[PDB]
Amino acid sequence: EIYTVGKRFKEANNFLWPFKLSSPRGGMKKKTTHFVEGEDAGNREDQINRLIRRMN
Amino acid sequence: KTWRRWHRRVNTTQKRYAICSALAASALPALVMSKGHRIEEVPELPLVVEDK
Amino acid sequence: PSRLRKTRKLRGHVSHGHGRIGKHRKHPGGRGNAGGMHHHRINFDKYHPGYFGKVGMRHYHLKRNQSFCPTVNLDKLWTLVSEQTRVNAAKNKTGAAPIIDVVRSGYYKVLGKGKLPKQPVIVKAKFFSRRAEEKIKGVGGACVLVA
Amino acid sequence: VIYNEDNGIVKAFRNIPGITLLNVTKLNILKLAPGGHVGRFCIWTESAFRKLDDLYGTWRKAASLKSNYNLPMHKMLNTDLSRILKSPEIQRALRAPRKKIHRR
Amino acid sequence: GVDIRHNKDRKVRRKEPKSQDIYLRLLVKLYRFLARRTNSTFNQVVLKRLFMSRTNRPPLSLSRMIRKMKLPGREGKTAVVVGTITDDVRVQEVPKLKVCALRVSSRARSRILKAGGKILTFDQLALDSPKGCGTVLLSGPRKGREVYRHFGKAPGTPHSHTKPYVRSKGRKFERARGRRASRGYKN
Amino acid sequence: SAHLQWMVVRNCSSFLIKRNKQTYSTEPNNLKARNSFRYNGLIHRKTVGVEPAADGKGVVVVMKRRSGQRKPATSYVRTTINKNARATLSSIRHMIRKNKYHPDLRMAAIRRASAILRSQKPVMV
Amino acid sequence: ACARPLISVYSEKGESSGKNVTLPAVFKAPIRPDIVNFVHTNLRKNNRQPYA
RNA sequence: AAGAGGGCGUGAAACCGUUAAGAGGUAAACGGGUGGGGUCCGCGCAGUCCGCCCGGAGGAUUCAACCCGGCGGCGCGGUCC
RNA sequence: AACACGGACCAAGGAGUCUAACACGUGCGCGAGUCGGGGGCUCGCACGAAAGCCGCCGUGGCGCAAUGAAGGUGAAGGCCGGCGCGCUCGCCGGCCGAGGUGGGAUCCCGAGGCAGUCCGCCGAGGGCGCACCACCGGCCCGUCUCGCCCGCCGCGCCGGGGA
RNA sequence: UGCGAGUGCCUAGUGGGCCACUUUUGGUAAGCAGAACUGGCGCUGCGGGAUGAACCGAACGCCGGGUUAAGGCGCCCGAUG
RNA sequence: GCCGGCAGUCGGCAGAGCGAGAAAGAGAGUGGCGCGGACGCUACGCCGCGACGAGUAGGAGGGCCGCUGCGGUGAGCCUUG
Repeated sequence: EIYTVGKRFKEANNFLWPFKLSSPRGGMKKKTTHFVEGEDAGNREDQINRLIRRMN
Repeated sequence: KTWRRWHRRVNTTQKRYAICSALAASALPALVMSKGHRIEEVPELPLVVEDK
Repeated sequence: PSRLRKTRKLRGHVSHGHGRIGKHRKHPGGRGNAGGMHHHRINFDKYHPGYFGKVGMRHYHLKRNQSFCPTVNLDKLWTLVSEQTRVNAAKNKTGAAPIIDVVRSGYYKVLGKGKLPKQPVIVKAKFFSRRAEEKIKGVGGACVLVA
Repeated sequence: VIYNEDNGIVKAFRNIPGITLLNVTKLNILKLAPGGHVGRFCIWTESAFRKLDDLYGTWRKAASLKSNYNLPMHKMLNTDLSRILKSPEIQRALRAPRKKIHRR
Repeated sequence: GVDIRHNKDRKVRRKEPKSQDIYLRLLVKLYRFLARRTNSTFNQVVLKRLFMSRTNRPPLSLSRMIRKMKLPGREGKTAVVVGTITDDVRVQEVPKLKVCALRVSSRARSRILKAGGKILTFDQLALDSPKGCGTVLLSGPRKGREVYRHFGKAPGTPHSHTKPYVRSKGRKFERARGRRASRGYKN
Repeated sequence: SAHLQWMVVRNCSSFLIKRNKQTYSTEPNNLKARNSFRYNGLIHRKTVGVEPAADGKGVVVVMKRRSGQRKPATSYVRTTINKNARATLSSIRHMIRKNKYHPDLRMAAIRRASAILRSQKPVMV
Repeated sequence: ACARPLISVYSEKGESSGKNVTLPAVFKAPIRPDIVNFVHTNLRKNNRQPYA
């Protein structure tokens, strides 16, 4: 129901508490600026899977 | 000053209310011992004696 | 009980619960109702309307004994007499119609507020209301004045 | 000691410490409950004990010595709630208890 | 840090009655157990209403009880009140009643028993109906106090009917500039 | 009754003693001496007490009568137990369970009678 | 009136006499220690001499 | 009892004198963290007992079950008086 | 921290109290009633300059009725049948008897299910509806406008009534 | 998309503010005077900018482990020895 | 904060449970040897989860914090202090 966004998705996200992810192991590139100019804010459309393993 | 409110007046029904509860608490010997009185040898707590 | 007062919890606090910038001075706004028209006008306007100015005529030696007129309504009318009076009514095939003396108890004018149970009566009062009569006359009673 | 007629009973229970003489018609709350505590061991005579229902009466009778007084109404009658909670008509309506402890 | 407004974190509902009496707390003790054991929501309202203040549970007049118990459907039905039962002098006939309250006035008590009624207490209510089945819960006028007539919109404000705080009612103490069209203005 | 008088004694009794972060109650017939509703020797209709014998050998066990209250001279009855320290506990055990006599103080009365028997014996070598 | 027992009258040397008195309804009155506490802590202020 | 000696019931702190110990060129003093040195404490220095069972070594005027007397609890005795 | 002020040190003393007026909240008693102020009566006052009691138990204060400057007035209508013009008006007898709408904690009935009865429990749906809020109505007093009707001990610069 | 909502009483203190991204008035300009939004200091400690109102990160019950933001890694001074 | 849980210690007058995905009962009927079971519950008490914890002026609550005196109370202490 999460991965394939079905027609009962709204209460599934409501059931899960917001994730208490830990601090990124290895450090971030730059917190202040967008991902386009070498920062880490903004749309991480593909490279978020690299960062998820550092949070968790 | 001398004119502080030394005296307090209580309603007559309230003054008559506590005396009904005070007399009714003279029975129920768990109350009497909780005050500290030695009652263990008294034959009966409502001690009524003659007019002699 | 001074031990339950707010002053015991304020021991230690420098300002003693009365502000640090504006200290608790003697009389900042003025003593009493100072400035009814000036600098306290808003409080007197939006909380005590009609405080200022004269109205009406002056009656110099006004005695409350002339204007004494206590009122009683028809809803609290059978309480003036005992319970055995009204149960001995609508009975005996006579129409007993007991007399309730309003002046005897200490009321003068009789008003028409309330609903009167269906029992003809005789009421003795110094004053009456128009709506008072039509409830008693509608029930079937009669009003008798007295001085 | 609560006495009804003064005939020397005050004269007797006078030097023996701790005994305070209370007239039946002049009973005092400051001696019937010293220190704000209701417990007090009392001594009554035959005339004193029969005047208690003539001073206050029962719930279905007037005081008969005070003008307008009757005993106050009880807020609740069955004060012992150990028998109310153990009454079969209440246990019938109760649900099953949840006494299993559920830790982290 | 977490951005949470903590000003409404503590709910301001009542937990324990402020009275130090022992008969009310025994009634609270009785109805504390019934609220968290039974599935009846009637016992929760009674437990909630047993925590109120004296100005919060207003007296219920006898005639309002007669008016509210003559409704169709509620015949052979008991009335449970959390406040006190007071006599009304402007009602003549009283039917057979079944009333449960903490306190009933002596004048109202003799009137109900004379008509063949039945006055119960809340401890006998649990023995009769522990779940409160077949009960009607009533209350007195909450806004009937003289205090609430000084509340709401302030006086000296257009289309406001609040009673002002006046030491004594006279011709020259009020109804002047601020109330008269002849004297300045009116609202 | 029982619940009515507990709310009065619970805070203003002469036997109440708090004294630096505990609470105790020193009335007679109160085993474990706690200021608790269950452990109270006066407010109950049925009362179980364990107290050492007058001669220093044995335990006198005190029962409430339940037949007549307000008569404390005849309300309590004392029986002396002096046995071989195993039937001493077995006798008191049978006074509670077999008689259906207010059974929540079954084991706690055995606990008190057990500690008394080590008071009435040689203690130090 | 609730269930009221019979209270005997004792003689001057123990030995409860045959005269028995029904317990008065005052002993069955409700017990409210706060009212007794409220009455006691206000009536006791009436015998207080002023100091200034 | 002058360790109560004529402004003499006890005799605090600021301050000063003397003795014991310790330290001392970034004024002195402080918080966190340790280390060292002291005065005393645990009257410590072959290290806690509590119940059941097993073995052999010893002693009671003793265990279960019965008889009498007393006390107590319960009794829907379906419905004793 | 200040080149802003006070502060050499130590001990003791040292500052939101009391009365009255109130408003709100809370606890208790009584309750359309409440209160005993003041006074008087019991026992001389130890405690007691306390307590108890009153056709003084209500004189009186507050509240139960308000609106008008005042003379003054003062809090309910509806249904049914008949008498005159169906004239939504005047006069005679019974009934409901303190409105309605919406939201309303609770409680009642409750299809069904946990061969066949009773004790509960849940239950789609339907209700009389506590308190309280909003609205529409209704009633009282002051005032404005439009008009007619009724009554008499004194027929009027009378009194009352309607929308 | 997320959050349990509505409502009634009293009520202290405040009524000298300041700074900053951006817009902007007078003034040559000002750590000058005066406006708008937002955020801070006031009321707030902590890491960093050597030092510090307002700058960046980040807001705080007492601790252990791990990992970071902003900053940094020749020595002072933890880390490119 | 939890519609928080605990009156169920219901014991040869007994059968020891209601953490378990699914609206309701370990419910009554009628035809075909050995006497045994740890704690508890000052229900103003005990116990279980989840979230949070800064702070000036200011407000509220708890003090088994403290001083003085009064009514009770501790068969309270004290010239062996």
